[PDB]
Amino acid sequence: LKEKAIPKDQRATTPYMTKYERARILGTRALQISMNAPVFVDLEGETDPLRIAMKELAEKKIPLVIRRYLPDGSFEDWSVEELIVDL
Amino acid sequence: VGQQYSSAPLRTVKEVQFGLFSPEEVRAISVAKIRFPETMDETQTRAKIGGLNDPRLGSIDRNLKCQTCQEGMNECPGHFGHIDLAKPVFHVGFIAKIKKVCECVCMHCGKLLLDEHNELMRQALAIKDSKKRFAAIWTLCKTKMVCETDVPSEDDPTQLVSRGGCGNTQPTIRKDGLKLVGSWKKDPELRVLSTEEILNIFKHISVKDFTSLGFNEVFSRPEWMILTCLPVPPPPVRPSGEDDLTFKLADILKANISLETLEHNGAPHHAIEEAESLLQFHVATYMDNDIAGQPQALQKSGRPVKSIRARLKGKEGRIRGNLMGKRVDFSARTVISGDPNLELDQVGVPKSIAKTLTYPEVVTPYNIDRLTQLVRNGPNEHPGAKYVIRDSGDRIDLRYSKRAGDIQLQYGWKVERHIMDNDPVLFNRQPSLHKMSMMAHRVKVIPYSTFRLNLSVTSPYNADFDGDEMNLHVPQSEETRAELSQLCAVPLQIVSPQSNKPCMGIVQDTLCGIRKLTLRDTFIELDQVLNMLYWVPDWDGVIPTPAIIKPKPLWSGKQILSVAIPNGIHLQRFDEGTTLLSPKDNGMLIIDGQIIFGVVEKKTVGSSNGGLIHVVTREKGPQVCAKLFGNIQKVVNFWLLHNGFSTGIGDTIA
Amino acid sequence: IFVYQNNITPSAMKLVPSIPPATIETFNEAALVVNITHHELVPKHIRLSSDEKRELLKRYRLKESQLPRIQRADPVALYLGLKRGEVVKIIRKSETSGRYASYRICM
Amino acid sequence: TXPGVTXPGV
Amino acid sequence: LRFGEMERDCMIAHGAASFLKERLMEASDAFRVHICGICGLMTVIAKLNHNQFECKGCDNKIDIYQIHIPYAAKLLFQELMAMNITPRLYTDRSRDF
Amino acid sequence: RRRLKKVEEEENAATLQLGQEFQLKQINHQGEEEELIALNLSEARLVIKEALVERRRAFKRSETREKELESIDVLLEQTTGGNNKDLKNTMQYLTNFSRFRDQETVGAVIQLLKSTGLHPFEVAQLGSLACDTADEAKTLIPSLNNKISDDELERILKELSNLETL
Amino acid sequence: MFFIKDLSLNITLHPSFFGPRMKQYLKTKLLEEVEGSCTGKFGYILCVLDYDNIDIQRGRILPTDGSAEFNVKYRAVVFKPFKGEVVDGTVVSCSQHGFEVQVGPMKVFVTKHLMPQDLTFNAGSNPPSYQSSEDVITIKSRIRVKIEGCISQVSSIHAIGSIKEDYLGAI
Amino acid sequence: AGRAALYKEVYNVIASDGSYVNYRHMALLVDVMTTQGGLTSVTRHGFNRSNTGALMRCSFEETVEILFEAGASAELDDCRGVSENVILGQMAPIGTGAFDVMIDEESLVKYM
Amino acid sequence: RLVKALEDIMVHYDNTTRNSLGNVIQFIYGEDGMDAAHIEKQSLDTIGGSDAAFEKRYRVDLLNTDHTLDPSLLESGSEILGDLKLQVLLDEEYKQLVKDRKFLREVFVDGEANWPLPVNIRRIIQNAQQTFHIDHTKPSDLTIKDIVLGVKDLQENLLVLRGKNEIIQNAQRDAVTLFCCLLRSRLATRRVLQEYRLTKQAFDWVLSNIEAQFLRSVVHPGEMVGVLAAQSIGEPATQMKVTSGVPRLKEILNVAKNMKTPSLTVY
DNA sequence: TTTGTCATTTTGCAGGTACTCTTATTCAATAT
RNA sequence: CUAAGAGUACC
DNA sequence: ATATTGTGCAAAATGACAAA
Ligand SMILES: [Mg+2]
Ligand SMILES: [Zn+2]
Ligand SMILES: [Zn+2]
Ligand SMILES: [Zn+2]
Repeated sequence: LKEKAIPKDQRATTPYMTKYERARILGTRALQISMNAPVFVDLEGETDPLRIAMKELAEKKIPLVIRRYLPDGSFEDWSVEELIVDL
Repeated sequence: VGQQYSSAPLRTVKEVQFGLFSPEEVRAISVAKIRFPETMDETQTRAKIGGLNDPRLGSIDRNLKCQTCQEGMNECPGHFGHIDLAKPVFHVGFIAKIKKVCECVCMHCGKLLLDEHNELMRQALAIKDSKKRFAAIWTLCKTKMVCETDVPSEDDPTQLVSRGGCGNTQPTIRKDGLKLVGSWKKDPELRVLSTEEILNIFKHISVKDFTSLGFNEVFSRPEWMILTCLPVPPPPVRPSGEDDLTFKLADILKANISLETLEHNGAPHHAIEEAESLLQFHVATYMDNDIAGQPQALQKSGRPVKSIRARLKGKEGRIRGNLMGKRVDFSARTVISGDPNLELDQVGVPKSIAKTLTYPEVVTPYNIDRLTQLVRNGPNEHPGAKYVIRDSGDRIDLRYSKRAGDIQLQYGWKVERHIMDNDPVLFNRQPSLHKMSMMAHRVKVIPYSTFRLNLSVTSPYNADFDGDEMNLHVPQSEETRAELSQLCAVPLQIVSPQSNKPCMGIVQDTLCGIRKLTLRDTFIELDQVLNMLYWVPDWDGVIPTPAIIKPKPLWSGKQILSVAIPNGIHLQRFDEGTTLLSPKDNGMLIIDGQIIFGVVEKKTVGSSNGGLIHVVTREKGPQVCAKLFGNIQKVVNFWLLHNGFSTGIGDTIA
Repeated sequence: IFVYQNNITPSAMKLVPSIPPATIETFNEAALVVNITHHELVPKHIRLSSDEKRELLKRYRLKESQLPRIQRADPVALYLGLKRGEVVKIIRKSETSGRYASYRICM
Repeated sequence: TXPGVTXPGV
Repeated sequence: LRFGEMERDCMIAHGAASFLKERLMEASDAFRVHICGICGLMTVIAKLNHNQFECKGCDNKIDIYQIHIPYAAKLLFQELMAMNITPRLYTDRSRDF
Repeated sequence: RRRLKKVEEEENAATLQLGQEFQLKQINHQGEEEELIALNLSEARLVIKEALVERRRAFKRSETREKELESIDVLLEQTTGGNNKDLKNTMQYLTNFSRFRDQETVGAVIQLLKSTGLHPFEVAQLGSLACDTADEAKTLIPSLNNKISDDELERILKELSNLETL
Repeated sequence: MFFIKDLSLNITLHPSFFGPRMKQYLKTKLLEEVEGSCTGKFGYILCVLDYDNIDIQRGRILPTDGSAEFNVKYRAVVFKPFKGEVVDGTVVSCSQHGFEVQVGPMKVFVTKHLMPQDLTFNAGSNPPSYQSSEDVITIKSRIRVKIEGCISQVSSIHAIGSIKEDYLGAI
Repeated sequence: AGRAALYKEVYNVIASDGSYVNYRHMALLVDVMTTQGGLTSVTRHGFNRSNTGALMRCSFEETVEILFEAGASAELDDCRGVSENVILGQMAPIGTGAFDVMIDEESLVKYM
Repeated sequence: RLVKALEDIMVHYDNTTRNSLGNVIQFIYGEDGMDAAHIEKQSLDTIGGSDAAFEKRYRVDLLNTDHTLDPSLLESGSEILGDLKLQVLLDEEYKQLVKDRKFLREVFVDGEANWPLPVNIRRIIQNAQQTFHIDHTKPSDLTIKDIVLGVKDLQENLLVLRGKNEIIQNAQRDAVTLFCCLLRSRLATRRVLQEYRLTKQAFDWVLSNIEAQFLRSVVHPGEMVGVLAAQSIGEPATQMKVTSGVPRLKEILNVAKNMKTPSLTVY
């Protein structure tokens, strides 16, 4: 599993978050918020888990990492903080 | 209640390994030996011990538990039995394969005919994949009809190197019905290759020899292609009026008992051979009733027996009818009707359909109040809740529970409530050729029996309102809801990857009305202008200066339409013969959201590349493009309502 | 390379594989009247070296079978003298991007 | 063909 | 309503894998079945209340896993088993990608 | 392999077939291979004591037989909780049959057996079995039969008994 | 015998538990679950080494569930009895069939068929013991036993020991 | 050149009636058809004769024969295909499933 | 049939297009790595026109007068004339444009100028012109060195493949060559200073938005392009001397040795 | 002798959803 | 129930 | 008196002839 993990200094994948990655992060975070996860962003009164997760992603307070699997089984760990939500 | 808690670790299937049952594995896994063809005992009220419906294989009644696992019918996967075959029979699907394998292997010594000494055999054995190896080995060893106990020396064809050959004559093997006939070359002599001798010769194939034939040493050995023990599937596979498979297994048991009695009592070889062929036929038709050439096994009612192969194959089989495509819950289907007043991403859902389709909302401190209110409302009005799922899995039906009083919601429970406004729902029209034919809409609960959708979105669905039915699916988890809203949303599907151009556009009344409104003749007075401006929801609130101030304040249609067009949009299309002046008012020039010139028609607001829809969705985003759709439709439909359009017989008269 | 007029007797075809590493390639004149690599449907085929093939497999993380296949009877493969396991780079004038590079492994 | 209009063949 | 093959294909094109899984499992047929890590067959007697898992033949009791598969998948596997074909389901990789 | 059902030789310490997962070399959590070090009663006791005191210090920041029994009971109740009846029993067993006292004794023992360079199972068994006669130990451990000389095992047991304290 | 070995445990955490103390929760749940447990693959697991930084790794969220699956890799001390292994212990009880000896955390039952005939059960002496012509085996007495048979029982590993062989008994 | 001619034929079929499809779709089709060194039919005697997994091969055509052949050859299905995970009812390695989401303890502590 | 054949094709995180077996179908999706929805038809201005029109549109000479520029077009219009370093920059820019012209004529034999490319440069130019209120009379603030270096840096900043080895870098250059030809055709010194009359901030904003839009047009790994392609081919067929329509599509998918109308074209 | 090489024979079925209705269960001689 | 059949709706 | 059994085609394959 050491060989599987590509070191962080030579990740060759896009630093931008994909639409599928954004969708899965939002769904995962909304499900966690619905099941009483701690909220890391201050609430402006909103109650919808999906928009809570959207606000969390806007200011990068989602504590998740994407394990992107290369076809050979190697993976790269991209933290949600360092990913760029352009779309 | 679903399935109760199991301490076993929960994994996902990473690999699926195929193979054949060894007879000893069949005997080791089977929890009962089936000997009596009868399904019910003489009392006609219980399942007979040792019959085809043994309680050890699974309970045929909901009342009683399975005798093996002591679990209900909901939990019991069904445990296999075994029928001990008096004489081996061919597996019908493998007969051809068997015919190949026995044609690659000496029928006496059980060794592969052409070893590595033959020239083309290094090439054949060097093939990587199993199927191609077997094909090459077979197409080379089928033409060799002698075991060749002595082969030419590899170094030189002068001395002879002896391998482990016996030198017997390999017959020519053909298939008649469900058996194999071998004609030995005349030293022809024809006799039926008995299954017992074929099994014996398959058991003598060396590990190296049958691993070079594509067979695995652990998962699929060639001698497992001959059936010596039949695994009896549990009653779940053949639920009860007995199933076709139950009657076929009864026939197999009857033939097995007949052959056993004939062998025990002693009989002419003709009766023994006939009983053996009958047992083989029953096994084969149990596994495959569509054997070419042979007559079908007819059921009690004179119809062909439903074999296992029939249950698997076809459109309505297991794979294509219950696994690739299956009937799903939380789905609705009804007639669609048009609604110009609904947003592009909005769909009108009948109030009864909303009252039936339910979404589970996790009870959270953030939404405890509204969930409590919905539980108070109940399932008889919208909005409301239909079920309350407890953390233990127990389910409280809002019907029949109002007697007990108010239910105190606890965090972590689920309130399965009627779908409300702004809920993402998948919306489909079948056949649904492309991905745009299945898109995520927002619910708008309406009081009539038809689905209501925007007119533009009917174009990607290929939907009319001449009785067309459409399907609605409700996601039941936050993850599916979120990925539906962020991936399958109608605004995100505006630009089609199919032709890198928008798939939705202005259609039908709105297109004609926008052409009529943007003509230079169209001048709108103050009152109609105010009404049209108010109909644009995102209108900034400032009344544009009229195009004509004296002697009467008049606004042109382009000026009012440009209010819907978002600020900062530049479009410049030159039609045939158009100039910077537009004598014909063709082409299009929009500068900063204001229509400088051009009649707005299909080439501008339709589903075209470089049109207003494409430019707006590429410049301001999909949400702004959908809002543009709504605003343009609203303003143009109001103007066309108060201007009028028709067609008559006089329109066809020159 | 043996260039023949009409055909090679099958009795002579069997002895075509000589002692390795020598390889005998037989070509018909009729098939070589018109060069196939000058057709515009035919892109540019460049044989890769073993070092280049190793680098290509390392960088793309590929196994031998995962590369696109080219038969060892294809007219271009015979033209360039491909042997099994050798990878050819294909330079193609694509219309989405100006230049596209493919890699095909001989079978 | 097809089916319809197996294969050919099979 | 029939969530047909080409509806599944449209969902695959949308990239909504979780929605497709929810349609095929939670909405239509979800079945928890016990297998063992020695033989992938589902011949695992699981007395859940007694917390006793036993695969006869393999003679193992501490190498049992549970998998969520559609009941149609279980029926297909059991019909394949009745047809002398073993669909061994394993929860780990024996070959690298 | 993934053989359906398993056929293997029965485990036996005498024949040095300790098991497929008790081999000489094991892959550590760092991914490399290290020799499977086997701990005798004294060295294992010291290792357990070190782990327990480290856990006690982490929780805080976040010798005679009877006094040792009292100390281990108090420490077990402190750093650990319930379901330690087995742990209490084995700690009491180690306290009773403790062949060496402190870090110095067990360190000298482990370095001397490192100079001996025999099987980790065998050396830890020798450190656990306070045998007296060398041929007696050979009979006790069939894994030592026809492997080590009589006099060398006798003398190393002599230095082990010299390092034997209390 | 006592060894130290590399083990891994899969722990499932509810979404509600991902507070700033997730590492402490995982460490707490690894304890009380594997500390002092008994499995057939590794025998008795008694304690865990290197508690300061237990390798917890990242932790994968189960799809459509939300819970996290952590593959915690740790070093654990194990006591796996082996066939034909000589080990010391202390006697704890006696009976007609034999006597039980406390070896580590487990009880080993040496049967009266495995004792010499002169060594006979004696109930007149209190507590009942086993007395021979040369030595007596009493409660809380040291004795070495050679385990020759271990029957794999997950709830509590049971082993068959003997003192029949030469130099097997009281030291 | 066969792939180029195939793309031209498919493009002519699509664009004969004035319709337009982006180059990448037809290019993907023709590349799939010519990835094996020869013209692979979209029929059962071409794309379903590829060792791409028994379960996803059986969902198209000749289901039971494919199962029988896979059992005889003891094929290993690595469950990388979409149809395998559809049949087994698990998240396919597609779209949202083409990666794994994991929780970072250090980032979670770092936020507070 | 088409959907089943292509159901396992996916774009992976190394931008390669692979099936379930891991076999590479395309080393980059669509041979350009761009999402189809982010593609618009744009005109390649270098391939079209005549040599004289091409020179007048692109060639700028700081020494002679046949193709000189108006000094009033930019601020330091009187100091650039006679310069040698800036002349070297112009020389390499025009040489690159001529190379691009030859390349584009090679790629498209018919000289078709309107092709689908990801980022609409024209719309960005128009938006910058409207946002910064180009008065089209004041001399431009841009320096020619700024134009050339900014175009080169923007080309270096258009990343489709993020690898750090020769193979991945070469693949990136091959993947972006056509878009770079379009970019050099649009953002040329003469065109920027004369036809569009950018300013310094307007030019920098144009560069930034081109980079952002190109990075946004890149295909997202995890995209199920096989099913998308199968549906995008099958659905137009539902709207459908030489066989065409459904029979020809089936003769193409069903690779048949004998077809209804075998025709051969000789030039 | 083979060793491929050229004339008979051997297979395997029809898109997607959805609605309603109607009919039907081997017929009859024979032993218990 | 089940199987079969027929007739429809929109593609 | 009731249950029991009497319409649109190319792959493969395969024997009955020639090349060595
Ligand atoms: Mg219609
Ligand atoms: Zn059961
Ligand atoms: Zn033989
Ligand atoms: Zn098993």
